Amino acid sequence: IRMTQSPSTLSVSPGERATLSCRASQSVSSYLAWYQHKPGQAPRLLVYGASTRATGIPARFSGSGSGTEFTLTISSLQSEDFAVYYCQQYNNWPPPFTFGPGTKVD
Amino acid sequence: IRMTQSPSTLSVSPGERATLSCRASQSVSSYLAWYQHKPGQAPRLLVYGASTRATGIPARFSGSGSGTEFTLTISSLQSEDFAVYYCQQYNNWPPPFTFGPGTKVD
Amino acid sequence: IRMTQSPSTLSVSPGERATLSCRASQSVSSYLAWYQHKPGQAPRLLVYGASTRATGIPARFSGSGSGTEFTLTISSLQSEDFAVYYCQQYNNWPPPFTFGPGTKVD
Amino acid sequence: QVQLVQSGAEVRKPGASVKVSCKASGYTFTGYYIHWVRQAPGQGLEWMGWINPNSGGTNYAQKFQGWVIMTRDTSISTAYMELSRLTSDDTAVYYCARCGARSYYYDSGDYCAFDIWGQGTVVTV
Amino acid sequence: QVQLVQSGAEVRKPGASVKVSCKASGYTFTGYYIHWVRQAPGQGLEWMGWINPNSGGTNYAQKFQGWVIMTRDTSISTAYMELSRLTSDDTAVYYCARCGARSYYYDSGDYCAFDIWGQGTVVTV
Amino acid sequence: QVQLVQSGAEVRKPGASVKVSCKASGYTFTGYYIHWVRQAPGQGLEWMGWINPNSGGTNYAQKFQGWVIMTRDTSISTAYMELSRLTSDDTAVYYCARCGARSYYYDSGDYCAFDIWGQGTVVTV
Amino acid sequence: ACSNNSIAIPTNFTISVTTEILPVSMTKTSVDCTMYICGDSTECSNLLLQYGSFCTQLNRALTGIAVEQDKNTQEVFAQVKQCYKTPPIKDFGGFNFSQILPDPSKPSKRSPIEDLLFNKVTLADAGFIKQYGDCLGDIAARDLICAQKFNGLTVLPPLLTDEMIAQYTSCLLAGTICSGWTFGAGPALQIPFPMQMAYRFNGIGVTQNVLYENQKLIANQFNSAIGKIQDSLSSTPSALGKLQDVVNQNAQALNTLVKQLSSNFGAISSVLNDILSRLDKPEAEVQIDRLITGRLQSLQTYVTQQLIRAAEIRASANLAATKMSECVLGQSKRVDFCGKGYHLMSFPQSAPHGVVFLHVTYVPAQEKNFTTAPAICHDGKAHFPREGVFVSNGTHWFVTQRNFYEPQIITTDNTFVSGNCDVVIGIVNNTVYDPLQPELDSFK
Amino acid sequence: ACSNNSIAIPTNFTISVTTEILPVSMTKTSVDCTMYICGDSTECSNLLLQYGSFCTQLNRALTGIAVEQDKNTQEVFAQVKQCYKTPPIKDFGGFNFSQILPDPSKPSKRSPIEDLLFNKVTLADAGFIKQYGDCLGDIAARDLICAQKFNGLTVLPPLLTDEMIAQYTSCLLAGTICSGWTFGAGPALQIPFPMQMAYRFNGIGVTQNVLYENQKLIANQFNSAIGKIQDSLSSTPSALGKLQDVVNQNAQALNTLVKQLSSNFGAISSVLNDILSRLDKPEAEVQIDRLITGRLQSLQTYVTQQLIRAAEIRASANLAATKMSECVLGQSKRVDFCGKGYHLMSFPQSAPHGVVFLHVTYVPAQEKNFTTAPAICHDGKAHFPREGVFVSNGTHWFVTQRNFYEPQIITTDNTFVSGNCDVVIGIVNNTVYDPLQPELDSFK
Amino acid sequence: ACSNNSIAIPTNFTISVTTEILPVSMTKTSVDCTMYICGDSTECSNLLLQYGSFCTQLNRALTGIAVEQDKNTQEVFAQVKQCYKTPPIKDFGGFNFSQILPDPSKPSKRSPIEDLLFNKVTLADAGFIKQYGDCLGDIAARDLICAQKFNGLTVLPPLLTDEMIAQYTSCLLAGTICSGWTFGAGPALQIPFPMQMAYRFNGIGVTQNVLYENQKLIANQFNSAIGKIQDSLSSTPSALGKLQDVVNQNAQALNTLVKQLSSNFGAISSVLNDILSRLDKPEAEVQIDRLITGRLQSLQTYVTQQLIRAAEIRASANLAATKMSECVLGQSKRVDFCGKGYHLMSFPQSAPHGVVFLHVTYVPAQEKNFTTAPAICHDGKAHFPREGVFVSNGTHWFVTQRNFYEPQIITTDNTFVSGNCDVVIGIVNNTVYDPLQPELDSFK
Ligand SMILES: *[C@@H]1O[C@H](CO)[C@@H](O)[C@H](O)[C@H]1NC(C)=O
Repeated sequence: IRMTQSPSTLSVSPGERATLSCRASQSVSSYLAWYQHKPGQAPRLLVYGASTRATGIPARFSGSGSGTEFTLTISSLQSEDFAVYYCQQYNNWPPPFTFGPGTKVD
Repeated sequence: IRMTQSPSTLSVSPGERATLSCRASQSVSSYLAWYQHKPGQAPRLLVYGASTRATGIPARFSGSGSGTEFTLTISSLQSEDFAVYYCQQYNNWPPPFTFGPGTKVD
Repeated sequence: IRMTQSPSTLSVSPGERATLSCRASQSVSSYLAWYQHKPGQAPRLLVYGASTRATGIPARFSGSGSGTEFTLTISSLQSEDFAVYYCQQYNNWPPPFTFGPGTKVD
Repeated sequence: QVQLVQSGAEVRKPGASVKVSCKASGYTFTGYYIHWVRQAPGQGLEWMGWINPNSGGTNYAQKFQGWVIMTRDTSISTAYMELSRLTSDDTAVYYCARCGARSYYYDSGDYCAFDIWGQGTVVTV
Repeated sequence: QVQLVQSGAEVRKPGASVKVSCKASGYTFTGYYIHWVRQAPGQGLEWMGWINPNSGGTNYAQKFQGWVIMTRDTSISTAYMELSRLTSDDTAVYYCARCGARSYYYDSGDYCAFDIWGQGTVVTV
Repeated sequence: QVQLVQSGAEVRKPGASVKVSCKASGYTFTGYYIHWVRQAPGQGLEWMGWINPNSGGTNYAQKFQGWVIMTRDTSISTAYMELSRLTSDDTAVYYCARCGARSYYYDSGDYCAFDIWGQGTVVTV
Repeated sequence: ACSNNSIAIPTNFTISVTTEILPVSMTKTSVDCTMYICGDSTECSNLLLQYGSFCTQLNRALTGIAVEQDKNTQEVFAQVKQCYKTPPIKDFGGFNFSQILPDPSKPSKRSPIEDLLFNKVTLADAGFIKQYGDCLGDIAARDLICAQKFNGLTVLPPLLTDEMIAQYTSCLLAGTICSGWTFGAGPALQIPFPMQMAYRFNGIGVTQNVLYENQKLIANQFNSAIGKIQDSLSSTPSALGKLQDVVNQNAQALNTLVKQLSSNFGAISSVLNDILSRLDKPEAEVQIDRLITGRLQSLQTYVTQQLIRAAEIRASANLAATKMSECVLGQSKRVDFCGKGYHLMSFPQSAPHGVVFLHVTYVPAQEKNFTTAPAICHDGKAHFPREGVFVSNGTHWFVTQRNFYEPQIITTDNTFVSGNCDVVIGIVNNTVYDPLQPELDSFK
Repeated sequence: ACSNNSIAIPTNFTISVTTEILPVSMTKTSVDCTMYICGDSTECSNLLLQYGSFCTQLNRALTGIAVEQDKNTQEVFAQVKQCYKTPPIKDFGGFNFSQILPDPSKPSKRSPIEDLLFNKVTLADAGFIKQYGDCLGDIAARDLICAQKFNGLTVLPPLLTDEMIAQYTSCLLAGTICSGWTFGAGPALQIPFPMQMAYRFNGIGVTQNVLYENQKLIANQFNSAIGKIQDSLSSTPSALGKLQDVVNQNAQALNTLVKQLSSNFGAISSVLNDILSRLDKPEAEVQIDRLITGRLQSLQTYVTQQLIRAAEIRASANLAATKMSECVLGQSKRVDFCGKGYHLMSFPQSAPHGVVFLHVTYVPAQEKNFTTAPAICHDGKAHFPREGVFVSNGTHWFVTQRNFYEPQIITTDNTFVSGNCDVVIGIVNNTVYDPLQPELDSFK
Repeated sequence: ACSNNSIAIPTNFTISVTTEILPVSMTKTSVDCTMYICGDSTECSNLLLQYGSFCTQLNRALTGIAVEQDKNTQEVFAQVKQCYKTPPIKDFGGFNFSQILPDPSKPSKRSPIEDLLFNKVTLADAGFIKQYGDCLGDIAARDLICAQKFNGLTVLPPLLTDEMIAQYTSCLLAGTICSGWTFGAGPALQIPFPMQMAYRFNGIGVTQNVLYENQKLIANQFNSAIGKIQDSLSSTPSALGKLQDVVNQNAQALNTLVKQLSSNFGAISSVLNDILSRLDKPEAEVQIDRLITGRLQSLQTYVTQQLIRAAEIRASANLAATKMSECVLGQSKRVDFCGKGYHLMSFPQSAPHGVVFLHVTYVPAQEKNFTTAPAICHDGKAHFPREGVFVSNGTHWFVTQRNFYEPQIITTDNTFVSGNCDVVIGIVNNTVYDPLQPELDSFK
């Protein structure tokens, strides 16, 4: 299974909605998660599953999509939202847990 | 195709309902029959098909089940009901007509 | 794919309805056409598709059928309807465009 | 009135032929498939094969292929099963049965369950 | 006004090239696939292949692969078919037709049925 | 109170064993799978494998099979990862994370997404 | 044809009887694997092991077709279980049901329409079905003996015989003509047929007084339609086209199958044993394999044609079952679904592998437009009709029902007062008769 | 029973309460692939790679079963979203709802019928479900620790707890007993319960005056039926057979699964590590493969049995949901669908993995036949009843409704004049009383 | 909010117009296998033979999508076949239908609402659809010439043009506003629009006298709602979000597909012939195979996205079709399904790839509770209302309908006597006025 994200970078002004798309070679169902990795901090879980958000995650982050294509949306880009977004697949079959290429924001 | 019966033996008082289960490796549909073989007599047909009883068979004997699992029930165990129960499959495919391992009653 | 027509010849009086059947080894959907080839003239298109007639074709000719079996009917056999009928398959898969064996009329 | 009669118990030396005769009474011999089954001491039942009394077609299992020859006699209505190369593992009881109890609706003639059986012939090596 | 014109009957020795010219009139030469068929004496019709007058793409059947070369001339609107290595079994009548009668709804350009044909060229070995 | 602590940056010569220690606090060490990931400079994340702190079962990827040995110590709640035969391409950052965020409804324990991670250990050849 | 002050209402009405024929089942058949592949061969174990898979698949397909046909006919002909005895009387308020009600005097216990349908729908004598029926001898023990002649080709008898179907149809006719059918359970309480017809007219939107004042006319129309439908069925051959076409298609399919059975294809002879006797084993293997492949291809074509026909008959039987559920067991609100007009009643009858519905249809005619007014002012008080609309015949105003023209004088009992005449738009000036006024004036 | 001058009408009526029990959900379960296949093994990567496909398929099947069960219970128990507070009063016009309405005093907030159902429906103490519940400790962090003991066997908690189901059932009871339910939206306008029951009688075809003149009798019958149903449920053990049978089947399936889990099959020991420790690798490979295959076959048998049970429960839940949609939320026109007679009202209650419907049934009785006439002639003018039929008790004539015997004298307000007496067939000679005549004669 | 002696009834009513927009079809497209795989190649027989299977599968999928879209739009926009001419008049009893009825003066033969919808819903000029439309030249002979430019990418014209959809919508509007629609067949008898609206109010449970006494108010409310809906559509951009979003999604999908078409991927150039000309055959084989695989993957992604969008549009079209069947062709009994309240009428209009429903909604308001009594005793005889309930405003008692507050004095014609006052529970003492008494007393 191969995971591909889009786009490679974004130029979004503060306080503006933004979206990022992710897709897989085959069907993934709801076994997809979005991770935010800062340059100086370990990656943290934002949205696990199809659209469920993790604990302590503000309502600004949201997720949508199904099948092979998912999307992650942010209501307002802030300073804390300057990191790299990765897609993680935890489907048991195939055993490997392929990650996302990564997407930068600005 | 493999046929397996359950249990191996029963200890049922006279005038008491009893049941015996039978199963196959794959689907058999309604091509299953129950045969009663006495130690000193040739086997006789009791129930042919899913639940249809043979001619001359008292209403005490009954059959149920489908798919791969069937069951044979007796309303009251009597002296004449002391024999070995076998499952016979007459499905054309596969050509072999596999029989049941056998089940004793008491 | 193989195309077979029926019958081999017909003896139909003028002004009488007649029918000719055509069939294929596998499913053809609506990708079947009927062609009329005179001994001294090039073949011409009569009915293309399941039942649609070509331009300039009189309403006497008609077509019916589906799946693997089709039929071509004529309301009244005339002098101009003395030719050979062929079935043409234009399905892209398989790439070959198999023709019909041919059927004579009289 | 219908009844199936088998021959009595017989003993043969290993590597010999055993002829078991099954006779049917009370009904027309032709028009009903006749099957043979084997019951080993302490084991289950194995379907040896079948013979068509009308035409003469014989179908045997892979294990019993070649060892068993089935012949018919419509004049006296007897099915003869002839064994060959008697092995020490052939000691069992052989039963002849008629395939019947057919569902006259929803079913064809091939699918049937035995309704009448024989008496049983025991062979010892 | 639309019409397809073929060359006259020609005879060639075995193992030679046969050039058949098919011309179209009354409509634009480009934008419509042109196919070739062979009718053998006493046999059926076989689709030799097709050529695209717009680009020049040629697709032949496995049996006729290599033996047949199709060229186009949009200046004079002709489709030249060239057969090589004339075999004694090649004696037949060759027709050139335009694939049309396309269902403008529910169908694409690939699926079409011939609506206009040529005159027919007969070759003898 | 829950926190994952990793060892500091360490440098080893090629073809040597690297012992990375991961410690968990604020929750029971047993009962939650611990996974390891590798982030290469300029590349993505690769899941090295996982170890079960309850029993001791270790499952690695095909690429990392053999080179990685995972051991557990429930007495002090440490997950030691030992790398052998250090290759020049092994220079990356290794993170230890706990698999959680499990949907208590409609899902089993196998399917989970990491919710808490470590600090990250950087190794240079 | 739009106006803001005129309303169009029917003036006359007609009663018609329409016939709808729908097939429900076909002739079930099956093939014996142990005899079709083997044939008259002394030993055919290897051939059976080689070629039994496709035969088993075809047998399963045939069994599915047969069970689908039996389920369809059971569903369409066994909707109601409760039953009661036939009515000895044949006339109910002038309506003649002689052609519909079965005649106990005749041993067949059928109806003249049913007898005509059975007589006009037959099967070809030179067919496989007729030969199999003749050879069967009404005994199941001889099934295999004759199946050997046809190489396993057998005709499965239907689950429900003609007598059971006729009894069910007669019971449905009794339950429809007398009493009634409720939405579930069983027969309703006993009620005279004219009262039930009046209830049906009330359901379709016509007052029962129309039926009570025109009982003779509707009875005569129904009798004339019943008499004419028999002549139409007997004379016109295209009326029974569907059932005859289905029977002929099945017969010709069986005939071509049995004709291809006797074909020798490309071998020395059709006898399997002769090929191996007159040829060596390596050549006899392929000489028998070609015949087996040809027979298998013919059987596959037959079974796929049977599958297509079974799907078509299943669709037709589903349509017939839903038509019976909606129209036979109760009044149907749909227009033109059962007939051409307003459905009133249905009288099902049985035919060979089919059911015929005699839909009763109410058709309005002579539509006429008259001026209408929303309200009538008499003494400075708006009056509105309780049930109906105000219609002017040109000079005088009356109150009439929406679906029929029944001019009735304006009285205080047919209208109610509400509000004043100024608020309502479209008020018309007219006098409302009070029946108490002449009675009070007669005293003086 | 057919006649042309007689009509059969009921004389007496009865009110009954029937109980219909239907399961809606089962106990969801799942298996951990990383622990079932691996077990207590130090290294099991190769075994997981070899045998994970079928385990993943079974996990997907179990997830589908669980999601189907959750969808079924959500659909059957969350039809209506709008809600409002409970009515403090327990008596509505003499009807006693103590056994139906929840008691706020008890902390359980349930009903006596619900309490009896919960008490009489339990689970075996020596079962896997009970052990898992005891070991869970009401914490999700300990799920894996106990799942290690059962080799990945876990019990998935239901999406909707017992409290939510009880609250939904109570809200439905409030919406049914008080105010009403419309075809969509939410609760209807407030209306007294006797008025709602009168509206229901009008819907089934009975005038509300029958209820208003027999309120005490129907209230007493309803109270007696409610009191007797509790005794019937408590005494008869076969009343709750379906739920108990389903629970016992699930418990025995889990028990035999866990018993087969501990079986050693045909190896030295059930411990995977011991086999490889006490034997060389080539033999240990097959000695572990046989155990894996045996456990895998057992899991396949368990999952296919669970699939069959899930399909059966899905069918039952669909039936329960459509019954609730048709009968609980509104009056159902079908006869004998909810009870045995005419459905009036439904009072759903919750039970462990099931729903019980208390259908109220109206049953006519003492059917009697009387002579009837289509029209009555008084002064050479045909008279027809506005709403009803003419019934003769043997000597006198009255006008009565079709579905009940309510003899009322003939008056000018119950009949309307239309046409003459000669046109109508079946006219009967009788006198139509005019209330104005005695009042006018009293003046003289 | 429950009581045993109080009933809540509405006091005021409002009429509202709601807009429901639903897409029905998309832009059909297809790809030519002989040109997409081959391209500008002199000889491509081997490449076609190698890579035609997936192209044929994708072409079949696209054909299925197109036929599904055409079937959906035909089903949703061709429910009724019978038609008749437009009504020249635009006003029906004060209701203004200028914005709904098409204007014959304008050549477009559309409505102002339809014109606004068409103007506000457009497509991007820099798109594949616009370029294909410009290059088509309104001739089918040039389809292949331009398809060569786009490598087989073609836009299939819809089966039904805009003119046909507009004509069908206009005919439906005529049949709804004028005359009426029956359950089947075609148009009903001609009836004035106020009378049809009164019939609708009677269907929803409101007496027609309410409409006749409030015709001006409801007409003014409808006119105001119609005028305001145009301003709301013109001002608010989110009203037409669905159609614009679908159009933009299709346009961007086509744009990214055509952008990926021109991509060179990982080869020397996008020209197939250049690769084989500038490189040897063994390397050119893989250098062309990589491009073919990339194009095939892009086409597969496009076709699966199109399949998902087609499934969504099919669901939306099914919802629109069932909404039209239930609400447009007749009154719908469901609450809040068409609007928020009680559905009265629907006026469909066409928009680019969509249908807009103008649902008319009746909403009660100002609910008030009053004391009620089951029966009234006047002279020792229980009296029950014929149609309505007894409502007390605080001092006096009246009879009012259930769904509205229409206080009417108690008279002998609005109530009937049955039984005595002692049997009924809840009897209330009140005087029943007899209209004959004052008339008889005036004589004295
Ligand atoms: C009913 O019709 C039959 C056949 O025409 C006739 O013999 C019989 O007299 C009729 N019954 C009547 C007119 O009552």
